[PDB]
Amino acid sequence: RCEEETPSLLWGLDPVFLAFAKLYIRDILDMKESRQVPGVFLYNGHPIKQVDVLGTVIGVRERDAFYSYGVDDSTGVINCICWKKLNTESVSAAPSAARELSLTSQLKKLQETIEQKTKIEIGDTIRVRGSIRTYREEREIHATTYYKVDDPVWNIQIARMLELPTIYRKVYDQPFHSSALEKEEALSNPGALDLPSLTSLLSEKAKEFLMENRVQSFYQQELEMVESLLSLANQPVIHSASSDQVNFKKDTTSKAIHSIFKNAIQLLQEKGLVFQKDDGFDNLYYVTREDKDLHRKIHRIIQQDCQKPNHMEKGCHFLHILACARLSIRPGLSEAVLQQVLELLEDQSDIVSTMEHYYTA
Amino acid sequence: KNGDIVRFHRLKIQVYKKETQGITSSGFASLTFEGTLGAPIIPRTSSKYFNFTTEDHKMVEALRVWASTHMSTLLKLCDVQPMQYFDLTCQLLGKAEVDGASFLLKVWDGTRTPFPSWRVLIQDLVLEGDLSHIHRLQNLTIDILVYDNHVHVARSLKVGSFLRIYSLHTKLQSMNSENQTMLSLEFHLHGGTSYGRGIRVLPESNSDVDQLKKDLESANLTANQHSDVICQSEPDDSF
Amino acid sequence: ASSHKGCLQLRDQSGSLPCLLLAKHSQPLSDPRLIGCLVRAERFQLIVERDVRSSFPSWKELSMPGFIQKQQARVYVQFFLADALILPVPRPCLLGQSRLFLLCHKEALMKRNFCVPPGASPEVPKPALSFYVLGSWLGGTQRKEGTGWGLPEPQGNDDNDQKVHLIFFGSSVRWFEFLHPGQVYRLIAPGPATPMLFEKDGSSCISRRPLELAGCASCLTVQDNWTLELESSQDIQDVLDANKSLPESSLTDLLSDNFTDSLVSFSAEILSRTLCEPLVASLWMKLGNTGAMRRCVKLTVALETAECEFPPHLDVYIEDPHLPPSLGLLPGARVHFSQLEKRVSRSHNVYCCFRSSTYVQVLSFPPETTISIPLPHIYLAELLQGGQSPFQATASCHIVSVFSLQLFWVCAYCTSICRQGKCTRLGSTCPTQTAISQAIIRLLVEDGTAEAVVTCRNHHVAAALGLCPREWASLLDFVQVPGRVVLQFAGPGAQLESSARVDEPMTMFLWTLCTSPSVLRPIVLSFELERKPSKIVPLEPPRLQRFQCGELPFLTHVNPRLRLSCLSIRESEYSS
DNA sequence: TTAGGGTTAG
Ligand SMILES: [Zn+2]
Repeated sequence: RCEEETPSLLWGLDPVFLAFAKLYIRDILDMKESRQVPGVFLYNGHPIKQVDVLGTVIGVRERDAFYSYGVDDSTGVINCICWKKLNTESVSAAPSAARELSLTSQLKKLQETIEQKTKIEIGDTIRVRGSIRTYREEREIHATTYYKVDDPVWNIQIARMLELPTIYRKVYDQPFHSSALEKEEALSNPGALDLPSLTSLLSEKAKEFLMENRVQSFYQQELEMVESLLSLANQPVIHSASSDQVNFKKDTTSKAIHSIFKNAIQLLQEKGLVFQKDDGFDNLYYVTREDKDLHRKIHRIIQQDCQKPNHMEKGCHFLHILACARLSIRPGLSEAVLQQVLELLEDQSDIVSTMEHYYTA
Repeated sequence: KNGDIVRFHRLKIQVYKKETQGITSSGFASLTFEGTLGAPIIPRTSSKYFNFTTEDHKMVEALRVWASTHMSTLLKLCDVQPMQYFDLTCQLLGKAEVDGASFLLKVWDGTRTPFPSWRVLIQDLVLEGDLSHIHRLQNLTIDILVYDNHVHVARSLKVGSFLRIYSLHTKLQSMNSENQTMLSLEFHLHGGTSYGRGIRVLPESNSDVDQLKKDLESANLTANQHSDVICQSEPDDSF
Repeated sequence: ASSHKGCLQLRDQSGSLPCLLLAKHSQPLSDPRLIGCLVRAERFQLIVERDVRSSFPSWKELSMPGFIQKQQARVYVQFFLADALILPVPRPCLLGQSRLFLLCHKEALMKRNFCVPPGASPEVPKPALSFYVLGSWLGGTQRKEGTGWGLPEPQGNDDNDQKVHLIFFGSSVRWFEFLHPGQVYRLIAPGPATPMLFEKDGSSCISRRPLELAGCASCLTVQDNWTLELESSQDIQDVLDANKSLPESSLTDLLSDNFTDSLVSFSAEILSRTLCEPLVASLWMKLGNTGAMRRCVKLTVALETAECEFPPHLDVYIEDPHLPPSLGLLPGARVHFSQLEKRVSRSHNVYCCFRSSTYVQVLSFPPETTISIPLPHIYLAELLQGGQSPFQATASCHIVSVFSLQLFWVCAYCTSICRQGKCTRLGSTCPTQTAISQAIIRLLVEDGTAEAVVTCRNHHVAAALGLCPREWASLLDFVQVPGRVVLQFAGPGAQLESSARVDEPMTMFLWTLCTSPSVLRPIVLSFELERKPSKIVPLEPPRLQRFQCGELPFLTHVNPRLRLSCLSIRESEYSS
């Protein structure tokens, strides 16, 4: 089934992949697990990971780290791994002052009522937010959150029962994929015929692989030894370009490979992904994406309102941001990395672009 | 502006070391026009009364096309760079001086300078200007210092008109009067006209002035700026 | 029709009262023959417009009178002419030429100034209330007949013999408000019937053309003894087919970055009015040309068009020279603007503005009692459908986690933080030591089919945390001690992130509270899409995200997460 | 007559 066999890795173009879905319990088993990667499942093409289900508990197995609650909802049944949580750092009960007493008391109210929502007995109605897992060949739910449904009457159950078909027909039954499918389709894949083009593709794959491995810093030789990156780099194009030294094909080609690796990391510097800290080394690089440190610093310098001006500034200007950063840390901070971090921050909701060139946090 | 199209009639030609050059002769006449394509041909002249012709206006259009695509800059104050030059254009809010080879001109664009502008230690009594249209918007105003030959020009000016400061110098500041750090922007105009340092009064019929007006229409209604005129009992509209 | 302002006034012993007719629903009054008469009206509305200009310091004082500074009060009426009765005062008691013309459009009434009359007395005009109209004659001029008007003179062969600008100033302004576009009017002129009476005015004995109308060879300035009349004969109805025609636009002509509404106009349905304070906070009075500040005004027309499933909201501004507004601009009214000026801000918001080119007209008065249409109930994924999608809605979603949360006590005089009145600007920009509570919060919500981040402002937070107002006020009493409280949480189920500190017992309390299921409940949210539908925000390709959880890291294409602004938080059926 | 295009150091 091609239409069912949606693009590889099941990208989140279809929104549901990021939000707790609402399927019949009985259907939760009929879905496939993805053969491409474990820990993700499929229904009518739409990929699912986070699931929402509400029913009644019918059986218990209690363990030291988790409970295991069997749960039913009419159409079917499953069991649910409900990780426990302890009360480490115990809050005492003391005759504190008015404010402290009130804080402690309200905290205790919240805590005790949370317990009452958490504790459970067979036949009760239970809600669970979590994801699909499988073990011993059996499929189950590992809940992110679970709480007792405090309804005195079946009205809300009735609502859900009436609803689920509606949401099915509206959203989940829709299989179609509206993506344009703008695939390169392996044009010059085995050979770029152009050392700059090879370097661009090399930088692509290398930044991909670094973000995958989450490596924050790296000596360039460490990267130059990667199997996939090497394979990509050593395609016949570089061997033919460096072939002028016929008597040293191996040596000249390996040197050209090291040079084109240097060129790729330099392209990353130009595009602000990676940068060479003032470490005194010649081929050591720090990746901006993982540079939580600079993220924190540049977030300090505005999250706390801009410290230099007395006036009630709403944030700071691109140039003054850059200048105060270079002042407080290092003049050598390239604008490329600054732009990259400013992008990532608003992606994270750590900064907002009220306009271009001026920002707040 | 560069790119204007000029017509000179009874222009007398002279020579200097084989370098030919024209001069405003006895019996001289002239016309001049706007350089933009997609806009009318409006005459700009001070000579006798004239008759335009289709050949004449087509020379203007052809020179427009030529400059535009056979021979082949705009900058808000908020887009400047720390030390450089530019042909800025603004309105004069006030003029002042302290005894010396320099003269002050205070202007505004309606956009925020990245760093705050340099602020002079002026003898305030010498400054001509109205505080009403300034104080509670001072963050959108700047200062410029002209020198030598530009002094007598600036001195002779009148507040309220529109200017274009050709080759205005920008320069970075980083200190306060008591030598505490503060990042700031300076503006200057060096003596002598070399490279084209100068000022020309702009007519309020110029389409650039229409563009600057257009800009401020947003800078006030859609200002999004905090409160001012907290003394809300002051206006009384048409009292 | 009064001489000073044109505005149709009702006058009778003891004084006068302005009024606002309408021939019939959605059609304007159109024949001058109706001046002078008696109108008996009994199904009518009486309006007011309180223009108070108080100066309250804080909300507290609203309980008292001792802070109002001034008062005025417009007052007037409005009614159809299907309800009132017209009575023609029987004429109390004990040689011309005419021509027909269709009219194209109207310049607005303004105190223009004027040229030297073309080739005539070169006295320099002063400003004076004036306007002019564009049209085109039909048939040649016609002589005095008694039975109306004689046979047309041989109609002119050229367009200049028909197309005509109609200029008005002085007493004849009294003929303004009857004029409406597209119709065929009839002008009449007494006196010795003679050629040339209307046919030219490019260079003439006298005609003080306005600057914008200089050089036009088809002008015509009417004489006080001339006046207009409406044409309605069925023998000319085939010309009056302009019926069911209006100056209107396509919404893609709008909502796009090019020309400045000299091209376009649009029906509308107002929703509010208040003063343009940020202009007085940047007082510049048309670059210093207007003089004293007749404060500027803003409206929020809910644009209308048959083209679209939803009306994009689209503010309109009114600046000093066009104050006071026309009559009949009120919440609920149905209004049909014409030839505004459109300006898109650098901060990128489409907004429209008044100029002499633009003139109001009303199509219907408010409804008796305000209706209540409930905002649609939808699923968040519809806002990712790719096509057009509703503008504002409610959705039965579920809090999943709290991102950011800040509280502030701020001075009501200046836009800064303020600990209980001891303002940082105290004594400088801020005279008075007084402060008020202010709070901000960002949620993450889901609904069974999409992700979305909701930012929520002001008191609402008390409903986001689900706190009863009383206890929330108690808490705020506490936070008043530090004056500013900021928390940032590394994420769902995680500890407070680096941007905030954990030591305060109150901090732990809050943190727990932001992590309790009792917060992370279901709620019915209603909201407004944070970025309105338009071209103004460019599109972008998808970003690349690399998860890290469960079994292995997932790398994927993802769109940028929604951002939505809060409007209503309400629980449903107490779902735990 | 002068000036007869090209960077100040303020
Ligand atoms: Zn204050």
